[PDB]
Amino acid sequence: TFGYVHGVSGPVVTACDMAGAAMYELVRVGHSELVGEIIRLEGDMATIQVYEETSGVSVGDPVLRTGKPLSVELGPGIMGAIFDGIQRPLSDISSQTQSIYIPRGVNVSALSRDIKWEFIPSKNLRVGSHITGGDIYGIVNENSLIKHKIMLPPRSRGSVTYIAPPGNYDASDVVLELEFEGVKEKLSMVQVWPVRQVRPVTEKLPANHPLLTGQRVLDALFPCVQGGTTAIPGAFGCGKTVISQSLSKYSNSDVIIYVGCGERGNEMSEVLRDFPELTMEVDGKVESIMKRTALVANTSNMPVAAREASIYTGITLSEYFRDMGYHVSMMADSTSRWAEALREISGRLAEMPADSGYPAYLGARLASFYERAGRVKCLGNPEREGSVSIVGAVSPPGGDFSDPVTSATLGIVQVFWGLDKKLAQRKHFPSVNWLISYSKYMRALDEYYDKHFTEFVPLRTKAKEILQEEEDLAEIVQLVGKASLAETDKITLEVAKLIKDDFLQQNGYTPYDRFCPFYKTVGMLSNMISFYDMARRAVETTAQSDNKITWSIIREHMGEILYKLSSMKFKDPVKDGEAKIKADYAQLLEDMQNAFRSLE
Amino acid sequence: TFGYVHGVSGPVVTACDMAGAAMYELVRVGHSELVGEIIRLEGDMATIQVYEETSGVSVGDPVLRTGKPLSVELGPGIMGAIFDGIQRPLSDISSQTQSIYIPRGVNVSALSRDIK
Amino acid sequence: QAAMGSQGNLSAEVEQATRRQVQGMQSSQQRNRERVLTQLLGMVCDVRPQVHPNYRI
Amino acid sequence: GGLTSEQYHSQVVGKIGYIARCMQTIDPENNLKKIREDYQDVLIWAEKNYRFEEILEASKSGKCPNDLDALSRRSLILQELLRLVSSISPFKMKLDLIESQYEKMKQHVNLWKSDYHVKLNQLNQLTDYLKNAAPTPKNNFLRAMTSVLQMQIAQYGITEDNEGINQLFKLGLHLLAMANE
Amino acid sequence: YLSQPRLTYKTVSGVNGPLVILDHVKFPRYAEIVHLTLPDGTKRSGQVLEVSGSKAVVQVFEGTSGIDAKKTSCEFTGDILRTPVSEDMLGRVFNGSGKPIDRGPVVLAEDFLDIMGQPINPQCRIYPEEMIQTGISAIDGMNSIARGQKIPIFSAAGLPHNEIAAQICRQAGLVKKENFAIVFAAMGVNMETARFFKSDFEENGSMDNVCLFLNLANDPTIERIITPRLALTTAEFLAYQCEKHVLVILTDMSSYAEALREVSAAREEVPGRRGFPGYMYTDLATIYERAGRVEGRNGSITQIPILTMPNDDITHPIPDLTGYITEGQIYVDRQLHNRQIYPPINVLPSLSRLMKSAIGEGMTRKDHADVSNQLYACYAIGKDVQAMKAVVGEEALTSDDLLYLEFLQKFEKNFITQGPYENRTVYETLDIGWQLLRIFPKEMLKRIPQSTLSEFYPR
Amino acid sequence: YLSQPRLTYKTVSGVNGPLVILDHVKFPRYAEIVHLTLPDGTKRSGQVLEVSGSKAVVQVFEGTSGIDAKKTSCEFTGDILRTPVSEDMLGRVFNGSGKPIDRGPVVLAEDFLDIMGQPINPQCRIYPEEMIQTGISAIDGMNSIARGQKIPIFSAAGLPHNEIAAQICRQAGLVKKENFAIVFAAMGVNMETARFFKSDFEENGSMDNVCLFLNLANDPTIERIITPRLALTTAEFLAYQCEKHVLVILTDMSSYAEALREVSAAREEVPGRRGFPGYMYTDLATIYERAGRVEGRNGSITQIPILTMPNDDITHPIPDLTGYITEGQIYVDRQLHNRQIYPPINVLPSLSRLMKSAIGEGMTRKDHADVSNQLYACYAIGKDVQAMKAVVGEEALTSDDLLYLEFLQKFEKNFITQGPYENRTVYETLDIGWQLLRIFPKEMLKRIPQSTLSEFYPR
Amino acid sequence: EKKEKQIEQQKKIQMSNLMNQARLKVLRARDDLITDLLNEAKQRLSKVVKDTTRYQVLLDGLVLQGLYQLLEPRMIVRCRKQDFPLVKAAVQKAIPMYKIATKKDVDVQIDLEAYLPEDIAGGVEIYNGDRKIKVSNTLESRLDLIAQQMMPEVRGALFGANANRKFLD
Repeated sequence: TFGYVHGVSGPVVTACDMAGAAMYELVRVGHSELVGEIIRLEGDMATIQVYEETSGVSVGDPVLRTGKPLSVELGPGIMGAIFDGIQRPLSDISSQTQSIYIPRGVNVSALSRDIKWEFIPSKNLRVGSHITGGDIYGIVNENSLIKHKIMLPPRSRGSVTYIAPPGNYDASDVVLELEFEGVKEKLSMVQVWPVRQVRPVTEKLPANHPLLTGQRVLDALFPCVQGGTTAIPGAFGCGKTVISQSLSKYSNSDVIIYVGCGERGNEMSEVLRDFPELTMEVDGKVESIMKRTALVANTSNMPVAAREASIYTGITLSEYFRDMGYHVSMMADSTSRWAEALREISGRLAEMPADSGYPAYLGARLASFYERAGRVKCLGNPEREGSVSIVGAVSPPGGDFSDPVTSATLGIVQVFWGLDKKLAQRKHFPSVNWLISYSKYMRALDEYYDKHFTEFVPLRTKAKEILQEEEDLAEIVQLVGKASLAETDKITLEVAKLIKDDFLQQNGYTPYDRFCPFYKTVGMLSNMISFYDMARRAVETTAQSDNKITWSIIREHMGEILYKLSSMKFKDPVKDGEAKIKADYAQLLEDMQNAFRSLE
Repeated sequence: TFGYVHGVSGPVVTACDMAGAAMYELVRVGHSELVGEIIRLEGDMATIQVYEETSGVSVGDPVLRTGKPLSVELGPGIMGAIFDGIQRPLSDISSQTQSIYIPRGVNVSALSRDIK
Repeated sequence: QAAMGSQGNLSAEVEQATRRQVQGMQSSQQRNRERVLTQLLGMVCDVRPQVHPNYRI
Repeated sequence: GGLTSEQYHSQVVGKIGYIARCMQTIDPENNLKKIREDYQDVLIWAEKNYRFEEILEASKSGKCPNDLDALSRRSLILQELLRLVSSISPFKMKLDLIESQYEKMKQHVNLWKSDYHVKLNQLNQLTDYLKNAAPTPKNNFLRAMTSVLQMQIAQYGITEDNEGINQLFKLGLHLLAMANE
Repeated sequence: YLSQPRLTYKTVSGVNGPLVILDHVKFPRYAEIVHLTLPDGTKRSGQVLEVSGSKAVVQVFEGTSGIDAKKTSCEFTGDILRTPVSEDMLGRVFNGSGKPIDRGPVVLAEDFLDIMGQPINPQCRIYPEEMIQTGISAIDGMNSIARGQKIPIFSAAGLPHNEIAAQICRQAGLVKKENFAIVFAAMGVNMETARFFKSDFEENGSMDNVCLFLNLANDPTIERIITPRLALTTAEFLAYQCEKHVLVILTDMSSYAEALREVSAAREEVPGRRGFPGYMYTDLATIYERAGRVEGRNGSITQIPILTMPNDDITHPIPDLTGYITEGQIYVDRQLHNRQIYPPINVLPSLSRLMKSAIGEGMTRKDHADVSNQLYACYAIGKDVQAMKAVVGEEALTSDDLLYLEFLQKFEKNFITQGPYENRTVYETLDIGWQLLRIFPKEMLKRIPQSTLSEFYPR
Repeated sequence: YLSQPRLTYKTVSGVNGPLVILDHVKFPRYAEIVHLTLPDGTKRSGQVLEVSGSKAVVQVFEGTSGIDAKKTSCEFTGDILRTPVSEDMLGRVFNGSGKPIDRGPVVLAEDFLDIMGQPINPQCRIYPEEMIQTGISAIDGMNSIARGQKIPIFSAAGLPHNEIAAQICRQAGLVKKENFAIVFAAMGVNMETARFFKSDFEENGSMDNVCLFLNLANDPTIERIITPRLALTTAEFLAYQCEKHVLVILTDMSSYAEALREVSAAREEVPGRRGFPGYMYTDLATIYERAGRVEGRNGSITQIPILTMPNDDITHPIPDLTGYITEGQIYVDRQLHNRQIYPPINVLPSLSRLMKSAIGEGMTRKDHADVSNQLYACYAIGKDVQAMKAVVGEEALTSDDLLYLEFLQKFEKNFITQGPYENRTVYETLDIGWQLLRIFPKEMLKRIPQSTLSEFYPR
Repeated sequence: EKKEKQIEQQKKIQMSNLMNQARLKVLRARDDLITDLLNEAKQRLSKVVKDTTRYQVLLDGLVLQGLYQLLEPRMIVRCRKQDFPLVKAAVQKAIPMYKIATKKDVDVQIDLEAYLPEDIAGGVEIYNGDRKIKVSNTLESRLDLIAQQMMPEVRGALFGANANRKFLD
């Protein structure tokens, strides 16, 4: 039952008399009972990463053994809650202790057992029916947005013997009863799942539907998909947290988990201040997105070993809401912090390091974490389809992507939104570096683009060609000057500047560009690309004439049109309706065509 | 006369009871007598660099001791010969085993004794 | 509409092929079942205890 | 199969049970002869009572249908048909129409991509909102339009190209999305 | 309270670097404090970094020189390092280890607060939305500080970072158009800097309201590890228990990170980049994250760490990790100090994450964000023009590039450059920003929306 | 055969990452196999990495999570890892460890083969000289593959090495002046890639002649140490005993090398470059060197590993050692991929060492060697001229330089660029190369003998 | 035309799927026949256990083989309660032979307090003194250890040799 602490060296602790304690079993270290997890097991001594500050633990302290791995209580009462790394609710801790701190070893439950939830059993289930893991035996009206489908746990099966009538039940109440091989199992609304084991799915379908962000450079040039893995490597101040928070605020994902892994503490309070006031319209009724956001916060100064627990708990909650049939999205605010936690634990263990001190298994950890992301055909009988998108920000030390963490993460992920400190400095936000960033879903998505936003595929192709041409011209211009440029090359440069300043960069903290619908994005790109096409036509059809049209003549003639193309961004999707915005973009296209015809 | 295999780790065997063994002396490790060369000594335990795949060697296997260093036979028959790294005649191994494989611990005299 | 007969035909064809094979294998098994079992059981019942060769003294 | 073998076979028997439940719910009378004939090899294990362990052993030995791809596709067809017949609850369909819809679904390449599935999703948005909504003018109007739509689907089916149903879908969805005030 | 007689062990086993490896300790406690009487009566302190059975590795703060094996005696205090804290600490001078060096009495504690503090429950941490009017234009107009921010001054050896920090201290105040209690903690600083800051807070009448922790270059290296924690523990007592508004300054976090590197190298822990420990992010987070407001408590803690970028390289681990941890960085530029601009702040790499809500309508003015963004953009383009003119020369520049060069010149002259005793209100700074943006036609101010241009541009 | 009962030990002395150290083991055998019944009944397996007296270090394949001392029962098989091989392993999907995941039955062993293989006598290993027409012009025309060769595809994170490999698999066949059996060892590949390959082999209807060993990214990370050896054992069976022509595709030798590094770091061996084991050269050699042909047998093994070069660094130990071992490399280039050129194969850093004997008169065509040499030389000079243009502008370029840049553009556009489903025969590749060499006057085509210029150039 | 080509490729993929089902089904039938053969062997061993005399001669060897595989000074033989007299006789006859062959002293006890399940076909499981090392010599264990090795022979005998396997080397 009890081990005894034999040594302390940081987050790592060694315990006597731990005869048969399994690897990654969960233990309580100290009289305050700090939680911890066994990671090496030598002789009869276990080595434990303690998920709470061990300062004050002494040799001889008890190490109570709980025969269960690090697991989370999955059930109603998650949505809108903020959890610490090991799923203790920070709001419950604040209410209970009436203090502004997280006492070491506080044992408050992960889900409240006092709140009465409305339960409406699945109408078809009856005593005697056969039921299997993932089957939905009821629904909880948790809040307006999330109809919380109660499911049998994976690895639970048998014949029903009692299905609770519809009514109000607390999370500790027995809601279902089944029996298999004659052994009888009572199931409440809450299940417990080990965070290190993948929640099973019947199948993992291809990812084929875009995860619309509010950001133009993301939605258009480098799409991500529901069920897709993404990374956002960028030096400090490149705006990766802002990209993650905008993707959390405005996206087409039914549920969002923000896993606050080892980043600034004030940002979780930023989320808790913003999200309640941000609302989305459902059934013509405005609802706060906090009802569909959940937060896991392990800020930088809270115990290091708990960053790994934070990551795993976030992905497990996301997998739960994926099993419900939701299109969950998980934002790992920094996986480099989790990698540093692994490095520190490895150092305390005296393991041989991989590059830059990281453990040899860092790549495997990152791979097994990112691999839980695909769109899936969920378990159980009611055929359901969900997703767990992953957006893992990376904080490469020194702002270089040769960092081992970013190198591995780019070997694993399928979308890479590399950010540039030199754009962040100029305030070219979002700081996505459009030359190195990429998205390997641009083919899987064309099936959707070519029937919802038909023109967008050629628009994007030409936009990327324009930007690459301007990149090629940059070196020549820097070393030779603008004097040598051809007339079409001037137009390439200037329309590329137009796209950079007025299509790619998007100030996320303003009413007009906090959210940029895809219709607005494709319309904007259509206007700019159409200007590019007409400008090149005008220059090419008169370059052989004596009355040559030149970029200077276009610039002087079309100051109003260029400024209108630059002011397209300011359109406000909610103050100005979709109809007004599309009408205005079409009107600008008409103006551009009129002026070109009147110029040539 | 002989020692015993006390441990194994890739090509690096370790043999106990190698009291009087000499550095770089040749040893036959295992029941298939994989050639090996003593590269280190510690007390009466000698560490052996094994010249053949050790997968399958087990603790307690005899380690026979030959009092000569890694040596090459020199005489008639070298010209036109194709040798392994340690003077094993590949063509003669093939002609003897009638197979396309080198048997582990195959021991065929480097220079044929049957040619007049 | 005419080509759906392609599956309609080849499903039955491949089922027939599988049936022929699953009869051939069964026939061979019935021809050799007993004489394999006698060898297997004799080899089980033949124990022949031995010590590990590396044993000393 | 990406599942453990035990989990796979428990899923197989779960699917068999779910097919039985969906059939018993959509056709409590046993009138859908063609559908029941098609689903005989899975329905037998419920129309004849068995224990969960018996059906699991039979799945492991291969006596039951034990291919989750086939079972999932068949269960999805039956699930969508049940969803249709249930969302049309007050306006029960004709048996001939039900069987025609079932055949149309069966022949579809991938139901989750299906226009049929999208139409059912829209009808379910309407029905699920009205299951809770209070009697404000918007909700009374949605109740009326949704009842008309359910009646029209009860006569024409969602696998068809009925422009009346299409326009009513569009207009009712717009009424739903439009702000309450 | 501990009522038991503490044990004094003369059982030193080994001594190695800053570590005394005691043996036969009875129920050792990790992070416990030990008081070491050396052979000659000199007393030192140490923190138990590791316990293993009956062993205890005591990292001695003052260093292990002179430590005997059979003669050193180590009494175990039985408790983690606790600092006595009372409001009387305001107007005192303590050394790196919290011992008074002003010939006043040792602190008569109001409480004994753990030096390590505790993390504020992120659910009950309140977001900083109140702007400090530092008076510096380069900060207020473009890197506005919020009361509760961790916004270090990134600088280099020989630069004016001391002068900038002192100016921020003397003229910091809310934009309401209450005094800050200051907790200052210098690590490895020279006597010149210690005298500078002390004489500054005395030249002002502030010293009655200032607490100084001093760990000069000649003072022990390992004690710089606890000096920040003493200062921040006092700041937390004042802010979260006495409800003061506290401004905490931590001088030479570089001389802190080097002490951390020394300890980690002696422990032979896994190194990060350029030798620093692998957990430097976590440790600097434990320091910095002790800032910001709290729910239900009127106090706050505003940190302004000062760190010397080595070789002026912002990618060096100290500035890099401090940038990741903190809510910004005010960048002090040698290329401006050489031109004798004060404050030599380089807004372009400067940043302030909490500006986005510290500015706007209501607090300060509604053109603040637009002016800041457009000044950043115009400054960046001016730097680009300066870069290209060195290649192509003046004769090949267009009139727009000449506009950008004029903007850059007048911007460094009027906006950045400022008197060391000059307190520009946010409104004066924004009016200067507009006087500079008026150099350009409306169409080239592409950041500012027309609703703001047509209202503020013409004047 | 082994009659003696197996020994089961509840004697686990330690668990450390992927390892499980046992003690009191009776006469342990190196490389022995162990079956571990965990406390809950879950059965894993491991391979003894070393033995010391009574000790035995069992590297567990399925990971050590959940294992415990005092209750995990390790059953020693008494024999090294022998895999069951059968010809009907074709048309199956196995996981990394050779267990079915297609819901078919376990392999009914036609034989048992040690997965470490058996070294083929070099005297009787026939030299491959039959060109495989991969259909990709960038390979056939300049880096041709002989049937029996090892030729990795060096690539990097984000490139279409999977697409290139699949195209080779579905287009490869001998030049027509015989069909292949694919053995595909996926290691560390994400579900997207595994499904892509499986779906491609189903789409092209080839599945009856394909055998997949899928160790996905989420599968245990030590299992990929044996996955490639299992694949090569099956390929050797099919080739050197069933007389088939086997093409082996190893998907990520970088993932396999990281499995090696994980085992090495757990064992705490002396580490080599970049943390990899010192013996990585030999351990990659035992994987790559199982290609080729042998006397008497008509079957052969073609081998096409795929390498994700970290940071695109070819000097990284994985690609460096794999280049030392294998007979060439096909180098997929991020720059060409970015410029949207498929296949991105960069012909400068890629070579096939057996091309010289695979090509020529009576095999492909008389002009093949000359055309390949001249295309390579012209491309390299064009790259140098392009680098000049980027530095000193196009006005300094002579007519020769402009011809070289025209050739470079049209070479990447017409010869390298290729449809993924387009299989250019060797002759069409050669003519598409002649059309490009025609850009130059004969006097500049130095590497082509006059006797072939006069024959092929004028057409 | 692209629609028609895609339909032809759908025929390709669907026929590939059908052929894969056929192949895996015939393979599964073959494996089921193998399992039936092994179950028949299990039943036959359960019958051999009934003949006490031959069961005694078999137990003598099983027990002595366990003793040789362990080579401990103290060992504990676990058997079915039904077999206890026979196992006692086997141990009593094994001890002299063990001493003579191994020259080691030995103390062999029978685990009267903990028997094997009665479902077991037969045999004995011998533990070292502290029960941390086991050698299993139940008839099921022998049957499996032998059959998994003999599968190539069983395959060749039941289902004939492979024509394509031109070499055995």
